[PDB]
Amino acid sequence: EAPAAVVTGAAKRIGRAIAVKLHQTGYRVVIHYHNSAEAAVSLADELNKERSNTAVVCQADLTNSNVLPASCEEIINSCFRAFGRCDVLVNNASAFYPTPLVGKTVETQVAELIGTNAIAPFLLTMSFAQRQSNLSIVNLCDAMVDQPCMAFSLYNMGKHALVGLTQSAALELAPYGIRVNGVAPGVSLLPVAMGEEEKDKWRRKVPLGRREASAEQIADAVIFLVSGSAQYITGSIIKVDGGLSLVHA
Amino acid sequence: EAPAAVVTGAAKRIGRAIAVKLHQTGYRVVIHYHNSAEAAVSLADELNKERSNTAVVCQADLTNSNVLPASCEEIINSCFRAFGRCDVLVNNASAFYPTPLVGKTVETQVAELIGTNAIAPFLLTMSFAQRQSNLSIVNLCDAMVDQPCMAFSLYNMGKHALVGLTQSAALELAPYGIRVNGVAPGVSLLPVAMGEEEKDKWRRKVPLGRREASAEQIADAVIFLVSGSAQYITGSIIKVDGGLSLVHA
Amino acid sequence: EAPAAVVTGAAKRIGRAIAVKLHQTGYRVVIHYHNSAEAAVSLADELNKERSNTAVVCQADLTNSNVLPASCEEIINSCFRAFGRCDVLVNNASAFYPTPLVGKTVETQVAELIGTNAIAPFLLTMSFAQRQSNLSIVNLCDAMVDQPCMAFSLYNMGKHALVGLTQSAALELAPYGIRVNGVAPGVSLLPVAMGEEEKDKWRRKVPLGRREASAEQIADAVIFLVSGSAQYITGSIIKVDGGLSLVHA
Amino acid sequence: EAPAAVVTGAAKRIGRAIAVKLHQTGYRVVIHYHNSAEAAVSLADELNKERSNTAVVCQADLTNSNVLPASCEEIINSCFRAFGRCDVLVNNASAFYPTPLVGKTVETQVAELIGTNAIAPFLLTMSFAQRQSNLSIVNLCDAMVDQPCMAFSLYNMGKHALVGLTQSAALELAPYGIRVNGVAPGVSLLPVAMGEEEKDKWRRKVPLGRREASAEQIADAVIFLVSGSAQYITGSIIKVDGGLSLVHA
Ligand SMILES: NC(=O)c1ccc[n+]([C@@H]2O[C@H](COP(=O)([O-])OP(=O)(O)OC[C@H]3O[C@@H](n4cnc5c(N)ncnc54)[C@H](OP(=O)(O)O)[C@@H]3O)[C@@H](O)[C@H]2O)c1
Ligand SMILES: NC(=O)c1ccc[n+]([C@@H]2O[C@H](COP(=O)([O-])OP(=O)(O)OC[C@H]3O[C@@H](n4cnc5c(N)ncnc54)[C@H](OP(=O)(O)O)[C@@H]3O)[C@@H](O)[C@H]2O)c1
Ligand SMILES: NC(=O)c1ccc[n+]([C@@H]2O[C@H](COP(=O)([O-])OP(=O)(O)OC[C@H]3O[C@@H](n4cnc5c(N)ncnc54)[C@H](OP(=O)(O)O)[C@@H]3O)[C@@H](O)[C@H]2O)c1
Ligand SMILES: NC(=O)c1ccc[n+]([C@@H]2O[C@H](COP(=O)([O-])OP(=O)(O)OC[C@H]3O[C@@H](n4cnc5c(N)ncnc54)[C@H](OP(=O)(O)O)[C@@H]3O)[C@@H](O)[C@H]2O)c1
Ligand SMILES: Nc1nnc(CCCl)s1
Ligand SMILES: Nc1nnc(CCCl)s1
Ligand SMILES: Nc1nnc(CCCl)s1
Ligand SMILES: Nc1nnc(CCCl)s1
Repeated sequence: EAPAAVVTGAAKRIGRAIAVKLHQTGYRVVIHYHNSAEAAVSLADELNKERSNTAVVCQADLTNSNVLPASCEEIINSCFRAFGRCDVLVNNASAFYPTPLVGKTVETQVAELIGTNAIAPFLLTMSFAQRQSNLSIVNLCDAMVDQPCMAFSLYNMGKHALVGLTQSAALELAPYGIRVNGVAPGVSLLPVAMGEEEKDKWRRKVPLGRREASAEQIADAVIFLVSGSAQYITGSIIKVDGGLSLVHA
Repeated sequence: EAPAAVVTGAAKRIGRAIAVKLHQTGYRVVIHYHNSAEAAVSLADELNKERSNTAVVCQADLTNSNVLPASCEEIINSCFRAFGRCDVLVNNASAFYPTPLVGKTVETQVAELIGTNAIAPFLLTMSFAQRQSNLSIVNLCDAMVDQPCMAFSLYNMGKHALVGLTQSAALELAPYGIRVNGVAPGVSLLPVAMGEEEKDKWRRKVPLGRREASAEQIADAVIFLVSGSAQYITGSIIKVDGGLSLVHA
Repeated sequence: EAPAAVVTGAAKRIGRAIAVKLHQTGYRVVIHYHNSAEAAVSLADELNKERSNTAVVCQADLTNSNVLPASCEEIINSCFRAFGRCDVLVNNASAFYPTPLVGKTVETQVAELIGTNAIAPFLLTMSFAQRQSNLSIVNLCDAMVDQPCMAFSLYNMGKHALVGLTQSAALELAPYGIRVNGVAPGVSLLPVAMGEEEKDKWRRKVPLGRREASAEQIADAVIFLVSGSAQYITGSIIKVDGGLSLVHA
Repeated sequence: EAPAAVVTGAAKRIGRAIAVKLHQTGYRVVIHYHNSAEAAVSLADELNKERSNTAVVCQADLTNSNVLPASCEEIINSCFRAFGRCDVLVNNASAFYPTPLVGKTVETQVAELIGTNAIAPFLLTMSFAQRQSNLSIVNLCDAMVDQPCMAFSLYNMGKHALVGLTQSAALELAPYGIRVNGVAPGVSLLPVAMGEEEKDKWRRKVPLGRREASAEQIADAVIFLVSGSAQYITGSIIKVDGGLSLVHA
């Protein structure tokens, strides 16, 4: 039987590339999304056209709240409902915007940034583990966590907490044979809100080819970590950043 | 005129020792507490007997919620009300208990552990900075973040997020002359919940002296970081762990 | 034309598995060895029997000395003389023994431990780069560098320097399209000098399976890093330790 | 009886400031130097004028060689000869120049850069310990070791090795009461070679005050680490970099 994977924030960009590559490797996929309903349905159609009954969509807000554990349980439930199993969880969904220390209320900013980047991954990990071959979780981290964007405290706190989760969950789930790893992009697909001048600035900074990573290049690292070639790898975060994090100010 | 400090969770143990040492150095202190009212008021009394009106108490739950931002603002406000200035913030208050992946609901565990260890520090940092010499913030971290206690994922996530805040805030608040640093104990005052047998096991692990750090030894590192001897130090986290984090399994 | 790889200390154990796996991927290989002449020649025979003219041996002492630069030039030259190209360098050879701070002279201990683990990798990297498609270097690091073996100062210094070389060379060689990465085992094939009781002690410490990594599992990570699936990865060190480094004392 | 300290490369700049601050705290000092003979004697004169028989000089080349252990043993021996004791060792002496991967020979470059920055500190640490109250060693590291200067591979390897030594020595010497710590400047006193425009470029990168650390600010952190206020601190490296290491490319 074909293994099954949940990918959060999978309708567009990097999550989409991850879902595609997992599907091409022979996984059945749950394409989680929040607002991008059209993109999610389009992707599921494309994958199902390739192999019948191998993709479903699942809408959920991953903002922190008292109902978040239920939403995360439901996401894992949807994989079992559709495919009778859940072998891989990819924590990809992420809010990313400035929250200066000196629009949305601060409580909404905390809920969105810490919810999406850390708490939801934690609750999904809980639900994945409790519902339990080659089982693993892959968390999308950030190569630049120690050299963060100016005025992105909450996002950075989220991504640091995700490192903590990766390590804590790797340790605790090891006896269950569940591996937990991370992939840490530097610059890949640049944020849509970023200006073209700033995009070019970031590109110029990357030692390896003066260009951002393709979404597929990020996906390749995810593929490795879920594969039989990573059977002894747990609690590892693989930087995929073309040397960006090595460059001084 | 004497500088003023806010110390969270200052009624007992490490927070108490920090408040005492800051006060002995010449600081006016806000003693924040949650449940330990008797201890907080008693500490304030002891310090005020030493120097008139140099200590006030401020109660607040630092659990994450929609009122946390108001609560943190009021803690900083209490410093300005009492002393007309706030020069130092020490983020010391912390929930610490296991949250296995496989009586409190999980959403409450999230709120308490991420709130006290990360979100409250962020909001206090916001309020501290907004309301503005030698200004600085000291965050009580954990030397063992990368070798975490089994089944303490939320605690570890919170402490990882605090490292991120320490670094993000150091970067962002440097132009304002506010330094942001951390002190990371290994084993200091062992939890009251811990049995004496387990306490002794941990003591035996410490390379430097086969004993835990006194609260006063942790306080010494805080005192250094707030002092004029650390005026170029920001974004640094000083382990005070007697070599504990250096010891392999 | 098939790509060519140099593997240092390739006659036995992990180096041997790496050479075998690279050969199975379609590389021609230079088997470097120091003392294990019979094993090196036996390996070359085996690989050449598999595919004619795809394996050669090169003997060299990688101890630090005024002749080492020439020895490292010789090893790289060997690949060019046999195969007309050199696409991959794997720095695997390593001296590993205690050097207590409080029989080999200390200067010999420095020469051997810093030589094999750091200086030779540096000199080999230099010769590799100067002589220059998917070019990369993989350095065999240590997942336990920050929780080192008691009384192994020089070994640990060597492996720390190797991390530095990995990052420094990744930065400097990126514009040449040469990637530089690391693979960091925790416990793999236990040292032959280790007693059986201690071997089982280490095995029991590994969260993921309570066993050491096979040399093949280490080799799998090397294969990934040299592959087209890692084209954007440079300056990254992949732990392959089954969560060992995550375990507190 | 006043305690005694050895400071390597103490004739000028940061080493001078450390020797001066130690002397002002009440230490008798050995001022080691290599080429700066006049500056070393002039410093010892100033300190002896302040307090009689409290400063001596000691010439030694710290380049790696087969005689380096003897030189390092002699440096420690000179502290015992002059003062009858040796309480503190500060490893400050350092070669710093580019060694591009693509008229000093490479073997000289290895010997100077790895010798001064790593091997000499190891041998001095060995001799210090063997010859043995508040005993400690302070190693001068580099806050930018993970974001290294382009084409400075050997310097960077040396400073990484010094981190390894700091940790390994802290672990091993903790049972003897000898603490081993590090101070990691970002930009302090800029190389005398540098022009004013290039100096200002580096100054402008520092978040905290747009300026380099004074030698005194670095020395302050060394003073803290040797003091009674750091009695539980071992294996810690304190960045003194004004946030420099936190700034992305
Ligand atoms: N792109 C880079 O250069 C880069 C660099 C470093 C790290 N990363 C990490 O790599 C991962 C993927 O990067 P990316 O740029 O592709 O991510 P992205 O486009 O910024 O976000 C991916 C998805 O996150 C989902 N999301 C946002 N808020 C949500 C919420 N409240 N609830 C549920 N889902 C929510 C959105 O889904 P919908 O569109 O359906 O609403 C969004 O499409 C992220 O974890 C990111 O932090 C990326
Ligand atoms: N002790 C160690 O060995 C060790 C090791 C590593 C790190 N640390 C860190 O060092 C700091 C001090 O350690 P410690 O052992 O002294 O801390 P602690 O006793 O565990 O907690 C300090 C105070 O935190 C306050 N607190 C807890 N939950 C709260 C909440 N929901 N809202 C508001 N306040 C709350 C409590 O105040 P009330 O009593 O008034 O309710 C408590 O007295 C902490 O940040 C800890 O994580 C300590
Ligand atoms: N095995 C583990 O559990 C483990 C753990 C962490 C890191 N690592 C790293 O992974 C790599 C492979 O480990 P391993 O256990 O297979 O290594 P190993 O058996 O200790 O050594 C590999 C080869 O190094 C060569 N070598 C030693 N001294 C040399 C010298 N002076 N000049 C030239 N070559 C010399 C020897 O070649 P000859 O036999 O031909 O003399 C030896 O066979 C090493 O870099 C090691 O540090 C291994
Ligand atoms: N300055 C900064 O911005 C900065 C930044 C990062 C790290 N650091 C570290 O902080 C420490 C002090 O910095 P600094 O700039 O003051 O150092 P420095 O001036 O570059 O060098 C200090 C002393 O090292 C000695 N030295 C050099 N080669 C030697 C050799 N072969 N044998 C013996 N001694 C030798 C020299 O002694 P003589 O003059 O007597 O020949 C020199 O005075 C160093 O360890 C440095 O790596 C400094
Ligand atoms: N989530 C993201 N982190 N960093 C990004 C690119 C801006 Cl430089 S997207
Ligand atoms: N908050 C705390 N972290 N670690 C502690 C000592 C238990 Cl080993 S208390
Ligand atoms: N080279 C080696 N480093 N660590 C090893 C495992 C012994 Cl516990 S071998
Ligand atoms: N030894 C030194 N390392 N870094 C320095 C400042 C040059 Cl920007 S001196």
